[PDB]
Amino acid sequence: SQIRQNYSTEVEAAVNRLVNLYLRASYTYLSLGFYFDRDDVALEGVCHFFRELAEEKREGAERLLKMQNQRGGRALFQDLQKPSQDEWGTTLDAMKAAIVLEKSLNQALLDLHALGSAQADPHLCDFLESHFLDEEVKLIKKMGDHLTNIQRLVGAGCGEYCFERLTLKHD
Amino acid sequence: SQIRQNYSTEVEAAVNRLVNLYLRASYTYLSLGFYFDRDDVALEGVCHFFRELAEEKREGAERLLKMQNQRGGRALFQDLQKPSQDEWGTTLDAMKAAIVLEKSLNQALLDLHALGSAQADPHLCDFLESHFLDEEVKLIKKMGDHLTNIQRLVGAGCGEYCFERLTLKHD
Amino acid sequence: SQIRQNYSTEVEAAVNRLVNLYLRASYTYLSLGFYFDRDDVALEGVCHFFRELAEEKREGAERLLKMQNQRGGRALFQDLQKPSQDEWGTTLDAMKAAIVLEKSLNQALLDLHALGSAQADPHLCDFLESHFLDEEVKLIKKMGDHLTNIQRLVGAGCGEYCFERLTLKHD
Amino acid sequence: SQIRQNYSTEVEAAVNRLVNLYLRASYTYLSLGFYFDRDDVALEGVCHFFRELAEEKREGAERLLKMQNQRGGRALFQDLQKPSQDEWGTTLDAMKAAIVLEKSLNQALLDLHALGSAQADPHLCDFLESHFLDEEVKLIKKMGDHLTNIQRLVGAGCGEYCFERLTLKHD
Amino acid sequence: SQIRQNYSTEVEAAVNRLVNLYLRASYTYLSLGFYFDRDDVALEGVCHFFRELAEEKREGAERLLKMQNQRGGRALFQDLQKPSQDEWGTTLDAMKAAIVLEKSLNQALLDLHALGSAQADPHLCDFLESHFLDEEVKLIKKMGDHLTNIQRLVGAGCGEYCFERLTLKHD
Ligand SMILES: [Cl-]
Ligand SMILES: [Cl-]
Ligand SMILES: [Cl-]
Ligand SMILES: [Cl-]
Ligand SMILES: [Cl-]
Repeated sequence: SQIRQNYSTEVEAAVNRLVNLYLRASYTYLSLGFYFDRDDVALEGVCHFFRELAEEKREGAERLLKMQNQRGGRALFQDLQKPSQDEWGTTLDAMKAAIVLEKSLNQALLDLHALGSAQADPHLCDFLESHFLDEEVKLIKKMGDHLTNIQRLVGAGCGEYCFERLTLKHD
Repeated sequence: SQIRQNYSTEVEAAVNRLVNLYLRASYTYLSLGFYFDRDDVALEGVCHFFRELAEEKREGAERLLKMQNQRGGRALFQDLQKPSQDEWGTTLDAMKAAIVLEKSLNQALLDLHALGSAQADPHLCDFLESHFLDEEVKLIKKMGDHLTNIQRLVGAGCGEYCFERLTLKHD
Repeated sequence: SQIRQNYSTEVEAAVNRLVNLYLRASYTYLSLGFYFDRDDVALEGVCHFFRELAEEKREGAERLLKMQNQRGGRALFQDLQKPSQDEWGTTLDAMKAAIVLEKSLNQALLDLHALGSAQADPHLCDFLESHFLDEEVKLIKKMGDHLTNIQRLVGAGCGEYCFERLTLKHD
Repeated sequence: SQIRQNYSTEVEAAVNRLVNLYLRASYTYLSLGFYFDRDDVALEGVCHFFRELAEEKREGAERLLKMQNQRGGRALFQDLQKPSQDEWGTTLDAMKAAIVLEKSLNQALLDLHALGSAQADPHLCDFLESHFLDEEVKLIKKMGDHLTNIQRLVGAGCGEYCFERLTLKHD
Repeated sequence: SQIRQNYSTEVEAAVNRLVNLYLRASYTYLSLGFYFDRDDVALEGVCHFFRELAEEKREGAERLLKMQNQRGGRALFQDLQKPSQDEWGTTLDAMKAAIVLEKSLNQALLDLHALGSAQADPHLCDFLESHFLDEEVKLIKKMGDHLTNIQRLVGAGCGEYCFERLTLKHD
């Protein structure tokens, strides 16, 4: 206001839309987590994996909102749509839906970076580089690793997984 | 006697019957535990799960007996029937019998709560709320989680369980 | 006022009356305690037992007054009548008067609980369940235990008491 | 089964009967303990003495059941009869009933030892020698010491007890 | 010699034969252990299980030899036959051979106990009771537990084992 400098209306609006997308993603992971806590599903480590991602996505939204105020833009909140499913199937189904969700967030980050670069907004571009882009690359790599392991188990694959788990040193 | 106040004969008798039910349940879990210690059954974690429940059910009976004396009622003991089976089958069979047993205890708790509420006995009602009702809900949820996991193993289910156990973080 | 919600005028008034009853009980225990400190009575453990109950009853009144303000009611104080006796007799006499007093408090608590339940005031009902009803049951049980022991001493009773005290392990 | 060696059917059955006797004794001590917790009885050290014996007798039953499985026999549970009394009288009455109960357990242990010796089962005989026979001799000696002291108090006896308790060094 | 008392020539000779049997058993477990260390067998936990039993059997022989000298008998050593097999098959085969071996040791212990009892040699009988008979019962029970678990794995059995291992608390 008194502080705003080199901060376009286009970036301000796109940051508000990205907050909605991150809060939507948090809501989707809340739903995924409670589905795996059902007594007829009962996969605690899958519950915990998704409930932690709910926290991460809400914290990403909060960092964007902090940045919006640091730049002198104004936070505007919209309705948050419910998640796409009420029940999430198997661990494989859920992990495939999570990779699709993370791809969509990553594309929105890349699109906002491109808008910042077009607007000659290096603070915005560095903010996304430093706090979001590598977090998404690392998370998508982990989900792809998980998908391969789940697929080799729900199809000699059982054997190779167990050897790697129970004989070889790993984190 | 000198102390009894707002404590109906109906509640006193129903507490003595519930002590018998809890001691019966303890006896049933003692039997379940030693069956899984047989050399031809030999599932130590299943033995330990049921022997711990024997302890919990006897401690529930002792808390009811303490409360009976705190209210000025008189403990009356009856014969304790032996458990329904001498041999308990598979872990799945045993877990299904345990859920049936816990449902029966929970219904007896709910029936005693309803009698206390009809008798306008808020101490009795709070005693059951505070020390029994949530213990039963949590235990039945755990047994239902176990049942789902055993069923997915003794039927891609083997795979999904092992992934959750050996890759994902859990308690 | 700005905060009051689901808090009936009937409960508000009954809480003010119960504060008077608890402060009256505190006054009665103050008197009991100083009577047992007289040089011609001189039972220090009896003095200390009643002076501690004076503190407990004043703290009960203060918790009710805190709750009255938490709900948006208004504390109203009335005159406090002096205790029923100036001299309290023997330890047996005093313990019998204390059980009568505690019965009267317990009945007033049960009556207020019944009014809260009729008014559909679950906060009030839980407040009494959580902070008062079991405190009274435990205290009345202790006083009844003491009465039995005093009676077996001021009447083979002397023998059985001393054996339990001096040979057997107790708190 | 796969493990059973030198373990007669006669010993197996007699061990199951002795488990019933020990669980019956535990039940009797549970009843004794809660009777001395009544507000009209109110002898805490007597309550604690019997509640500890309930624990000891159930632990004896559990050690027999463990041994039954170590030898390849099969645990078989029967109905547990209620204790012989609902009310237990004075401390003297209760201690006399406890000595009768312990004599009956000791005789059953001695009878099982004799059967093991006749069957040339030295593991069984040593098991009873090492874990049961001296526990019973020591407990019966303690109960006899208590009986003499209670008798000298509920009959110069009061004097001699108090001197021993209050002047002379003892555990 | 100067010390020998109540120690029959029959017991002395039978102790020397039992030393040979224990050293033979140690040799058999040495062979079992190195077979499971072969690169074409490669079951480290099975190797370690049998190499520890080699140590236990040699220590049993040494305790018998110490006792022979404590009683004034004279240790006499004989040739030690090689183990019955050069290759030991699967873990199941090996565990079945180990139970047969332990049964044979247990029978030799029971036969020596019977000879000591016939010779009225209570030191010998207690020595075997205290240091050997329960060690054998516990080891045979463990081997029977292992056999049942191996059989349920090399035949829903895979499932029940994994649940007990990976969900339930065990030592
Ligand atoms: Cl929607
Ligand atoms: Cl029955
Ligand atoms: Cl007055
Ligand atoms: Cl009976
Ligand atoms: Cl040979």
